Amino acid sequence: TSEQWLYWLHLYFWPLLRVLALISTAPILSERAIPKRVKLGLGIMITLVIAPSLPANDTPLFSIAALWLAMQQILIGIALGFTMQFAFAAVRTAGEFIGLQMGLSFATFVDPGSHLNMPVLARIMDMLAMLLFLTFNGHLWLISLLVDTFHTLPIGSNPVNSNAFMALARAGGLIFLNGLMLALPVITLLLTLNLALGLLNRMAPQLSIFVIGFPLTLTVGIMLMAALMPLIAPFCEHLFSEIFNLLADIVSEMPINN
Amino acid sequence: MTPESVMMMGTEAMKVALALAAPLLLVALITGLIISILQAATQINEMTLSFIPKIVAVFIAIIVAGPWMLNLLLDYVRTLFSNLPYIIG
Amino acid sequence: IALNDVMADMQKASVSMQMGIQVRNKLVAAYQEVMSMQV
Amino acid sequence: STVSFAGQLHAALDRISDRQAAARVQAEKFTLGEPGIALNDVMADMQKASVSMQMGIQVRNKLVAAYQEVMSMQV
Amino acid sequence: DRLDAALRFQQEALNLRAQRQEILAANIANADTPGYQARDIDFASELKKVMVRGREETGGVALTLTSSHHIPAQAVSSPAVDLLYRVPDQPSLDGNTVDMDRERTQFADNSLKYQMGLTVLGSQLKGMMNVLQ
Amino acid sequence: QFSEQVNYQRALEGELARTIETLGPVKSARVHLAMPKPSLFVREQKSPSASVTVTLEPGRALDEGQISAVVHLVSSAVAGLPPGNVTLVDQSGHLLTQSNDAQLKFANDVESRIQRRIEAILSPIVGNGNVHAQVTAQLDFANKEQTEEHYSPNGDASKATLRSRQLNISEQVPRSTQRNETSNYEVDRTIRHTKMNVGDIERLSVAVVVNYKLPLTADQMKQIEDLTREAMGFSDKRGDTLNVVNSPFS
Amino acid sequence: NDAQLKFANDVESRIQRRIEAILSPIVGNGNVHAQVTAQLDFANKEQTEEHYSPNGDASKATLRSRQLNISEQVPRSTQRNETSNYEVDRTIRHTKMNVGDIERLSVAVVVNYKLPLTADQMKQIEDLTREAMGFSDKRGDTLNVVNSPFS
Amino acid sequence: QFSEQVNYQRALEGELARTIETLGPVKSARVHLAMPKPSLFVREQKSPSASVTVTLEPGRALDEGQISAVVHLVSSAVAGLPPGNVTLVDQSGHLLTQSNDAQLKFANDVESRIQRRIEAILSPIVGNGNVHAQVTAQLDFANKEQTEEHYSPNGDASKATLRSRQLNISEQVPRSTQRNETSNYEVDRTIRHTKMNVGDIERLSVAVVVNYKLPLTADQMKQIEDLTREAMGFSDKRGDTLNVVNSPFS
Amino acid sequence: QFSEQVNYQRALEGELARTIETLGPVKSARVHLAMPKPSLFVREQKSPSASVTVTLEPGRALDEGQISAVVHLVSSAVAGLPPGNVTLVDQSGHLLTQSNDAQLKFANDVESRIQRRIEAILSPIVGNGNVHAQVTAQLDFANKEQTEEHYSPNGDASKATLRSRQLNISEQVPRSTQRNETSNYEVDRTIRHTKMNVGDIERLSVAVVVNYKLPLTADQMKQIEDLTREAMGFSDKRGDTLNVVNSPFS
Amino acid sequence: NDAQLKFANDVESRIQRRIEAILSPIVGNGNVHAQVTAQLDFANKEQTEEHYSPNGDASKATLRSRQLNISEQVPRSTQRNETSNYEVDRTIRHTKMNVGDIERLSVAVVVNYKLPLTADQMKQIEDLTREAMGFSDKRGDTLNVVNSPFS
Amino acid sequence: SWSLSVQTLVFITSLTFLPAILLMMTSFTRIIIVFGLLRNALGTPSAPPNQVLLGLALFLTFFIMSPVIDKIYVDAYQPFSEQKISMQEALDKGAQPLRAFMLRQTREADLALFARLANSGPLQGPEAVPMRILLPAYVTSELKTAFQIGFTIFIPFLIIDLVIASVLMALGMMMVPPATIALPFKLMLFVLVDGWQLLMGSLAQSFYS
Repeated sequence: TSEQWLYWLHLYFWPLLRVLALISTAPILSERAIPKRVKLGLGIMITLVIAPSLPANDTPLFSIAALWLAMQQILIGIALGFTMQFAFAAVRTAGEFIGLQMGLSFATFVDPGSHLNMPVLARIMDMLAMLLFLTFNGHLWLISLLVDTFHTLPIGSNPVNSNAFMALARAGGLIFLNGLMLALPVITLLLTLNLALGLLNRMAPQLSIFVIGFPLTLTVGIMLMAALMPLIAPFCEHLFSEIFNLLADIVSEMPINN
Repeated sequence: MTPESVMMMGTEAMKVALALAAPLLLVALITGLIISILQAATQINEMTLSFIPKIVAVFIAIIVAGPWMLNLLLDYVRTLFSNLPYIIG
Repeated sequence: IALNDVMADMQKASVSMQMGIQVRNKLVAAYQEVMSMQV
Repeated sequence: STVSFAGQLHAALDRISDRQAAARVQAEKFTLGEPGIALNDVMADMQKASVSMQMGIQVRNKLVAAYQEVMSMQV
Repeated sequence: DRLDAALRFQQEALNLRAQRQEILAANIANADTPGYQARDIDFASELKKVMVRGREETGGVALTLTSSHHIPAQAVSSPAVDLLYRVPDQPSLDGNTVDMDRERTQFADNSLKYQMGLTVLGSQLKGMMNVLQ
Repeated sequence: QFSEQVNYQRALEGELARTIETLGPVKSARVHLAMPKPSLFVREQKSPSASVTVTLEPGRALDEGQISAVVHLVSSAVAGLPPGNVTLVDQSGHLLTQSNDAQLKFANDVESRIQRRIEAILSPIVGNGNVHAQVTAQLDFANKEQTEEHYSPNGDASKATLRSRQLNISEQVPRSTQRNETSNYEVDRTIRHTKMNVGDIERLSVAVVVNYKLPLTADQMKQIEDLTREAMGFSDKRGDTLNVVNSPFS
Repeated sequence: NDAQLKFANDVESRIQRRIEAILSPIVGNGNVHAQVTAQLDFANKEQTEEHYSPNGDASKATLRSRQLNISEQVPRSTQRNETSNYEVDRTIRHTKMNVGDIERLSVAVVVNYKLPLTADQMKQIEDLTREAMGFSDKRGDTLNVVNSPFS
Repeated sequence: QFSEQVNYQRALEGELARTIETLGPVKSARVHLAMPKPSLFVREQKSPSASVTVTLEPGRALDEGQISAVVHLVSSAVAGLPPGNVTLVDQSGHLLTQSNDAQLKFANDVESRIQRRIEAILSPIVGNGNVHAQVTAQLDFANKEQTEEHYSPNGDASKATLRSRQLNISEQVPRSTQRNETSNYEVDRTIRHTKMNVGDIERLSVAVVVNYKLPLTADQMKQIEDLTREAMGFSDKRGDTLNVVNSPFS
Repeated sequence: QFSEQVNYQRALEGELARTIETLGPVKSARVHLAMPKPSLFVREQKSPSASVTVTLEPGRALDEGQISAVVHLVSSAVAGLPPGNVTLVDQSGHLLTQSNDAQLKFANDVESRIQRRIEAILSPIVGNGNVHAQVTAQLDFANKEQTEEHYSPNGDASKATLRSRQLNISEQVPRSTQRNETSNYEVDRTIRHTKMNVGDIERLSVAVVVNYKLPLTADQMKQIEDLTREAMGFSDKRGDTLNVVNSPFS
Repeated sequence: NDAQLKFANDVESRIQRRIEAILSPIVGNGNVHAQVTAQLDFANKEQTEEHYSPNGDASKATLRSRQLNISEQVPRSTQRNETSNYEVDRTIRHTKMNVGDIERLSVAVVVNYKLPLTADQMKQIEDLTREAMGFSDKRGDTLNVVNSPFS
Repeated sequence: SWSLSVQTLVFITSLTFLPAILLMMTSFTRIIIVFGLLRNALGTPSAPPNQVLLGLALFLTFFIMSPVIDKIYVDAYQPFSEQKISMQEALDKGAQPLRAFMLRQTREADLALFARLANSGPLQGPEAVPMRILLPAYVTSELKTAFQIGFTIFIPFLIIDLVIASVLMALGMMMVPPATIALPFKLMLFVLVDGWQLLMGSLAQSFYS
């Protein structure tokens, strides 16, 4: 219990720091609903299971010259959790743009301090994707990849290489790509509807989409997205797997590149 | 809870929304369409001539539909909260 | 082990853990202050 | 094999308890009239046991302070 | 580190004070044995030696650390400090050169300076803890 | 999204069929898959499987060689499927997967190997059909583990290997003597981790009958006996038994 | 559950067919009949053994550490403390016995006549069948041969 | 965005089919891949696999070299595909992949090798068909691990190595003497980690029969005996056994 | 947005096809790369691979040189592909790559060099064909490491090096004399770090036979033997062996 | 797996052809036939040898530090406090023994007649083939060469 | 044993660990997370967290654990009091009920992850999992279950947002802020359906199924 331990209690601190970074940044782990004590205790109580079989020996220098080590762990956590947010942003884009088609957002068109559309359709699909994530192996693969980072990039004087934050920067990237690739059928069908009801204006310029168009397009959008709700379930697979691969890639890109 | 069940409940949400908002959107569309058909044939028009008809239409719609859409929504929400213990697994 | 050695070790480790925790607190606060701005 | 520092704390507590129990049974035996045991030996062992017990109390205080501090980092 | 490089001096000094303390109590305990030849150490020179060199305690070996149930035992260990003879006054026919008054005034002095070292370490550590809160 | 994977299934068992009918004596192949889940975590667990049915050559069936061909084909076709699961059924019953009698086949094979070898080594001496032998082999089908941790005895300091030795000698001459000797040793070691092989022969019992030319001579019989002892690989440490007789055949 | 019966049946058939195949050349195509009865151990067995070696003799012990103290004064007062930490040779096995191993045979053989067979000729026959069954005495195996005109 | 991988596979399958087609004895190679899944449930990641159905040239059969060739094509074409998982099936069954009993095929291999060596060496002595030998070989299929940690003995200070030594020597003159000596050594150390090979020969038993020219002379027999001892690689410490006899054939 | 990397891979596939085809004894070559995956669970990151189906020109066969050439072409065309794994197969089996035995060819090469050297030297003496030699080479293929940290002994003060010296001397005059001394040295140190080459000749066995001109004279033979010793690089410390004889040829 | 046997073939075949080619000039193209058996070690062996050098002979030891105190009074009482720390010469090899190496050879050679060969003409064959088969008498390599009429 | 020696030092530190570990190891994470998410819906919080939701969650978790607490009491406190059990078998006697309760609630895949990363071998049965494995699996499973419940609770209130926004847009009420209109409708959605009783009852039922 002395420093014969209490500097071997320096075995817990760095892995705890990395696990805590991931928890504070991860998609499900870092939700404001969880009491802060639960997240902290989960970090401590994961590292206690992972800390043995982690041969770590460093020093919390006074006026830390090894804070650049602490940085390292924090950064790796930011790598793992935050990137997994891209998969949600995608749908939080897709569904949002779907509203931007029907009628829901003409307040956001010509000008304000109130957006009012984030509550409407983006939070439908984003929490639907929340559940799709969790239902696997959602909560867990992030933690397993964190342990894998412990084993591939444990603790070192060369923590992070350049040319490797572009990977995450131009990664999304696939935020726009996948948001589209999901919302494309709905957008295309409502484009057809909008152009058709516009062509009605050729027979009579009085038909006034404000009067005719919006009630039609709202029903079309609601019914159609009801019909194309299940299409998300396969897409989320993609939407997570590829991003995992990216993380996996960078996690396994870093050791052979160091 | 399997992805099949989460998609089922999501589509159930979309269809309860459709049932609850269908009469109102429907009556708005019918009223606007009638006023636009009559809009020509003495094509006189200023901008709308149609908003106030839509308000009276949705007023009648909320009254005549009224209880049944509220009951449909209540049935949906009570059934969801009652099956909450069982959707976990 | 010497007793004074044990208490000096106690206190050194306690101060080191306090310093590490305070540094992490500052960094986490900075992260959240950066993430709570408008874009 | 493994250290499992909760096991180390258990070992420390067992050491403290065993030392106090030994001092107590020595005082037992001496006041009972058992020949052998001397008075200065009894008092010296009681003194050492007291010091070890205050050792344990101080370790308790600082561990509780440390835990109450690690539960304050915001996450 | 740089936490145990600033507190190192007082830690070493206080440990050396404790070591001189049991040297002096060995002087006291052997007050009336014949031919004892009271011992003592030079604190300033030994402290400089400790800071420059380290601990390097001479003489001590524990048993090995095999599977449990192998009865740990240890050899007789002694700090590397070179014990110096105390120059005696008043020869006493039995070689015992332990003068109560000298040994006892040194005991009181050493006790007081050990307490001073404890106060200095306590002050430095309280300062560290006051910075960090 | 519930159809895409089921479409994948009803595509791939069908395409496994259209592989299987390209096997010769395969007329109709209908196959099915099973992947329940990889999740049951107490010390036990449970596995996936697949089942097959086949229609054969009119008037011809499949021997166990064909069974092994189709079994490994299917198993290495669909991932997550050891060959132990696959069920094989004729176009009329006849289980071709017992899913603990493969050991019987293995024992018969070993007996056949050694028996044919004996006949081959004795045909030149006696002729083609003047000799007959049959073998019974005891086989170890128990899983054997072992971890031997031999060490070397360093009771002798001439071969002991010390890491540390503290030694105090102190004596006065009324001769008061004292001696202390603390020693830490370094020890030689060997760790033989072993996994003895399943299906090994542990006892052989070989019987031989040889025909007359008129009876054979004592040398003529002792040397045949020696040769069969040699060719069965007779090792006495197993308690193997060998019997030979000469008697006119039918 | 029943598969054990079919398995034991096949084993019996194997042994008895081997017996017939050996004894038909000796006596004729159908002058011999044998029936083999096998008891099988279908009870799952598990085991773990960890023999140690005896290091009572110091000349073959292996010492990790040894503290030895020797004292004496001469009114001869001696003392001798020796703390000795040993290292032990060790061997460990983990058997998982085969289910369905043969445990006992009881085999009766009948042979037709030519006139009764000669004693030596018959003793050869019985020794051949003992050989072919793989007769192991420790298993309690049992064998019984008779000669009599058939029907 | 799921049909792309299935289409990829149903295209690569025909790709590999056509590659196998351009090989001579192939008229249809219907093939199956199995890239299982990223298991988050169990931490070993069982490797992918592949099975092949091949239709040979009618009346042309593949010597095992061709089997190895196709195994390696399939294995190295599919990413991260170990060749152990590649399965081959003929147009009529008959696994070209043996993947429990290959031990016996291996045993017959070794025995045939030694047998052919004996016959080849002894034929010039006695003629093409006046000699026969049969070999029964014992093979060790148990997996053997080992770690020896030899230390050299430093009992002799004339050959020991010291990192530190503290030595107190005293004596008063009625003589009162003392000696203290602490020593820390450094030890010569050899660490073998030998993984013994599987399938290794442990005991050969060779029986040899020679025809007559009328029997052979003692020297002519003994030199042939020496020759077969040489050709069997007779290692007596293995317990190898050899027996040779001469007698007329049929 | 998945078929584009696939399309790159399959276009580069045709690329290597057209290249490796324009090589003389090639009529087709269907190639297939294998980039395993940027996987999800481990660090080992299994290496990529390749497979080649080449159809030779009828009546033409491949030396090893063209095999190495095409293997290198394939490996060097693909970024991040090891040359070892590149499997290479003909149009009818014959895995002409070695996808463990390169030792044998390399040993044969060293032997060929030395044998050609000995023939070249002895040829002007005895003629073109009045001499022959064969060389058996033992090669060391074990991976070798070593790290030596020789020190210079500073036991002698005449050649030692002092960083500091404490020296306390006292004496009384009944004479009490005291001499304490502390020494710290700076020690000369030599550190070799060697990785011995793998593929070194460790024992040569050279046998030479020479024709008769009639026997050659004693000097005429010893000088030939010395020339053989010279050209084989005969060093006794390697345990090399040499033997030369003279006799009629046939 | 079985590639071990193929490799054994390749090695023994190269040796065989070497003896054949080296003895053919001596006796004729087909007058000699030889078979060779190869004993291979397909075991993976690695090693970590750590020879130190003995610094017991203080004339060749290398000291980093030395505390030496010498005291005596003259009824003589002498004391000698001597504490030394060393630096030690050291070699650390890492041999990773090659897989597939030859450990023992068996060479059997048969030679035709011209009438059997004379003694010297055969001892030269003995020694020449011994040379050609890489004879290492440490390996237990064995040679057996005999003369006889062929068929 | 211990003799009013280290006892009453271990007891007081046990009391120290009470609030955090023993309320984050049993229940009261799932309930409190569900309440927090429910307050995320229904617009504004308007329920005094530090007092009412916390108190209701604490009472509800006490009612849930009355059987587990009863079994721990009956098999530890009555025997630990003065006779045949004292802080040595007290621990496992009090742990078995809590282990059974925690195992009955764990998602079956979290144990897999934490056994596969703790390098522990195959586990024969339900009991074979230890505390070092059981705790992180239980907290992960509790988080998963809490969020499944909480998002299923959101879905109807976002349905209300959808319908009201779409109706306002259909009427052309250009940029009337639909959240303000939705909030009272969310409130009657949550009170006509008898919201608080149904929610508390569903949580209690789900928490032993």
